[PDB]
Parts: sequence; C-alpha cells; structure tokens
Amino acid sequence: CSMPLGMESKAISDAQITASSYFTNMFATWSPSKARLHLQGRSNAWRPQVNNPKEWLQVDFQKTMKVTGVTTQGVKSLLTSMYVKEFLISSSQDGHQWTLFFQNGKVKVFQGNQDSFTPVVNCLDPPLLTRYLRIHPQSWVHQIALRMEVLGCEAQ
Amino acid sequence: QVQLVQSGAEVKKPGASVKVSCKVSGYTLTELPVHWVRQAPGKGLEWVGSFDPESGESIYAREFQGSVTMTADTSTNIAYMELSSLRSDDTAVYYCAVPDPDAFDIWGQGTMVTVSSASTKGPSVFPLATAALGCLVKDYFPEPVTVSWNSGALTSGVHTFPAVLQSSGLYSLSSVVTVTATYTCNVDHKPSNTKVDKRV
Amino acid sequence: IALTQSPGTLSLSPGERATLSCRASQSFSSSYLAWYQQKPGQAPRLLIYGASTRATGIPDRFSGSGSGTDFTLTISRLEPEDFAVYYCQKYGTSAITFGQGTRLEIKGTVAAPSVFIFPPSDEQLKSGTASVVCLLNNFYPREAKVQWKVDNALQSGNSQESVTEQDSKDSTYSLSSTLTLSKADYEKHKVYACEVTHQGLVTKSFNR
Repeated sequence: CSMPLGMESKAISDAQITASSYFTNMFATWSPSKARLHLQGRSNAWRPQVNNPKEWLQVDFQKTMKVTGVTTQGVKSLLTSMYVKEFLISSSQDGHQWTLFFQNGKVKVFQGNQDSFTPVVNCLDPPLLTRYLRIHPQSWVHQIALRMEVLGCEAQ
Repeated sequence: QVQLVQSGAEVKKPGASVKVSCKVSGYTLTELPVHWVRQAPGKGLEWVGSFDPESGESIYAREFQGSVTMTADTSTNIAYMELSSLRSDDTAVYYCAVPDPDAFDIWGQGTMVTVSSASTKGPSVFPLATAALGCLVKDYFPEPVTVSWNSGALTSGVHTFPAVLQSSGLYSLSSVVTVTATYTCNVDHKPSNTKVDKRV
Repeated sequence: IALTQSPGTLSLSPGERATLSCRASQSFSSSYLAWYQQKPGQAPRLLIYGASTRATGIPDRFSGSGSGTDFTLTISRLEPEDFAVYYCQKYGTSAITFGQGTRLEIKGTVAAPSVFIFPPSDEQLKSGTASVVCLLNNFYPREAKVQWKVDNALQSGNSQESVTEQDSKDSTYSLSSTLTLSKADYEKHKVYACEVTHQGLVTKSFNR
C-alpha cells in the first residue's frame, strides 16, 4: 500500500485538485492542477497568490482511500529554484471538518524539499483513511511551489 | 547559463521602421513570454509590450498600441520587436527581458535606436586650452563616442561629459582633464568608422 | 494603475539606512511589485519581486515590504556600490508600469567648483563656428547655475550644459557649459564671461 494515487498519472483529475488561491501572471497560470509530480512546461507547479502559512493545496480522492505517505517536489523557472521546506498535513471526510495530522501528541511538521527537482517522500505513521487531503506550506525558499503525489491504496 | 543577445545599434530617419531582435540561448523561446521595454536618453523605464512565442499573443502598452509589432521565430529562438512610424522622440535604448520566475529577471544588452533627420557623420575634434585641458568632440551622429586620454594611460582627474543633442540634430561632447608631459585625447566614433587622436 | 516614487533624489552617506517608497493609484496584490537598480551605461537589475522576495545573488542587505498602495525598498547599511537609480514597477496578467525612479546619491561635502573658461580654438574658427566652454570642476551639491555674458549681455537659449555622474571617490560633480555662436557673431563681440553661482561660493572671462 504505497502506490501513487493519481497526481502524476492524472487518475486524479484537474477538478479534484483545488487550493486556497493560485498565482496568475502574464501568459502564466500556476493553478492547483499543476501540482503534479514531475510535470513539465510553463508554470509547472501550484503556487498561491501570496506566500503565507495560511495557504493550502487540496486533493479530493472522491472516495475513502488509505494514505500511507506523500511525495513533494519543488520547481525551477529559468534559473531560480522554488520549493516548500516544511509543511503540515490535514485530512477530512467531508471537506469541511479538518484535522491536522498529529505525531506523539503534537501537530507534525514534515521536512520537505531542499531543491527544485528531487522528490521527497514522507510516510504517514499511522496511515490515514480519508477522502480529502490538504498540504499546508509552513516554510519555503523564494516561493511556495509544489508538485506532488499521494501514496497509498484502495480502502476496499 | 541563459543569455539574451539583441541586434546592433540602429540609426533611422522619421517615418522609417526598425526591427530589433532578441536571440535567447540556454532554453526554448516558446517556454516563456518576452517583455519589451525602452529608456529614452535621460528618462526612466517604459514598458513597450509583451509577447507569447507559444501562442503568438501580444499585449501592448497604452502609448505604444499602434506603433509596435511583436513576432518570434520559434525555430531559431529569436524574438522580434518592430517599431514603425518612428519619430525622433522614439530615440532610446530598447531591451528585451524574460521572467524568472515573474518579472523582468533576465535582460538583453539593449539596442540603441536613434531617430533623426540627420545622417551618420564623424566628429571634428578641437583642442580645449592645478590646470585644465580638454577636447571638444563636435558635430557627430549618432551616439555614442568614446574618449580616453594618452591611450588610456591617463584616467585620474578626467571628466568626459554626457553628449548634448544640438539644434542641427548632431551631438557634441566635451572631455577634460585636470593636472612636462604630452596630453592626447583618443576619440572613437564607431558608427562612422572614425577614430581620432588629438594632442592638446 | 500609476506608480509614484519618492524621493526624486535621496542623499545619504555610506553605512546609513536607506528607505525608498513607491505609491500606487489603486491597491493591488503585493505579489506584483518589483524593484530594480540601474547604474549608468548598464541595463536594469532586478533586486526584489513579489514585493519582498530577493532575486538570487542579491545581498541580504536589501529587503522589501509593503502592500496595497504602499511599498518600501530598504537597504539596512548602504555600501558605496548601492548608490544608483532605483525603479519600482507593477507587473501582472494584463499590464505593467514603472515608477519614475529615485536616484540615490552620496551626501558629500559642500564645495565650490573650480571654474575654467576655454575660448574657441583657431581650428574651429576656421570652420566658421565658435564654441566657448566653461568648466565647473569637482563641486557639491550638484545644483549650480552658469550665466553666459557677451559684452555684459546675458545669453539665453544659445548654450547647452551636461553634468558628469557623481564621483564615487570624492562625491563631487563636474559640469561643462558650451556657448555656441557663428564665427561672424563671435567676432562681433570682445568680452566673453562665465558667471557661476553655487552654494559653495565667481566670474571667468577673456577678451577675444
């Protein structure tokens, strides 16, 4: 139970990925649906309108899944690298009643990326059964930029 | 290791058209938009227009709506900026720049475009005579003119002033130095292939 | 949206904290504000974008903040390499605009200029034109007024002046004013003078 759930393959459609906000610029759109592992092209990553700790990227599996981990990746423009260094994870069954992922009694601060191309895998112990998943960028270099994948398997 | 190389300086008469090029190296032009900006002799920066080599879409600045045409040769990775109906006030240095990742992060070296009824011509160098001495580089077109002293050996106390545009449409520039020895100003006006060494 | 920068010219000393402002006509996202630095004969250099993010290679010395209609570029401790012209600008999906620019010069010591006057050379006279040059060397502040007088008649509109870039070493400026007359008119007069007024203070003249 550690297979990609569909971010890179698109088994998870564009409509299923949303965010608190996303950055748009001349001839460019860093929309939520761009947050797919190893994606290439212009504006190939989700970026919030403004970088702050209250932004989030959301994935709706449209069904209950067993999530055993997440894979994060940064992004590089022509020369500058952008990536999330630390992030939190929250989950929900209805998309409104959210619970942060805790570890040993406290909210878990996951260690993310340190460059723009290396994928970093973070396992979830214990795993979670949820329909919705959110990534909360806490720290970053230059810009909050994300390309990701979710690891797990069917609940049934 | 990215680089934007623009075409050489241009000299044009009113009503003419100029096509500035911007060749990119280190990436595919289509991957990013191309921004165009200019700067008149003693003024600030002014956006001219932007182009998307991927879709061929262009967006113009309010003041440059009907005088600029942007294109791009996707195969050769060269962005173009054609300014027509040129006027003397269109005299300026034109730049191309691309985002990395959002604004005008990487710039070309710039292309000087001079618009005037005058035609290219080398300058006349006259002598100007702690003490001060110098050279008057008068009636040349277009900019620029470079000046050094004693083949570059003398730099201390030298003051080469910005050129001034005269009513005749030609430029004039003075270079002075504050100080037995010989003093010679080396003038170079590449546009007219004119080089002069004037002993003062 | 229009951007207004202040001040037109900021005069500070090395080691000092510099603060530059950029005011907008309407409020907009801080993720569309950039700051550029430009030195003579060079293309602009992006310092900060998204109002507060520094571009790679930019010293931690530079920092930016602000939002809405007010943005600020701050330089904690000014180094001599920081004296130049700064521009702010708003980019976006549909349009881009720049502030008029702010020039950061070194606060130097008030010093009167050393004035020199050069008569037209015989070589030039042979061409039928006469240029009289007046040089004001190594002075500060940059403001100065030159008044050409031919046989006591104040000249106006027939002279042009230019000023050098501030000297990084002594913080001074130099200026040259050129009076242009036809050979014919030049020979119609005898006394040519250059009257210079500067807060650090003069008349220099010669007989044709």
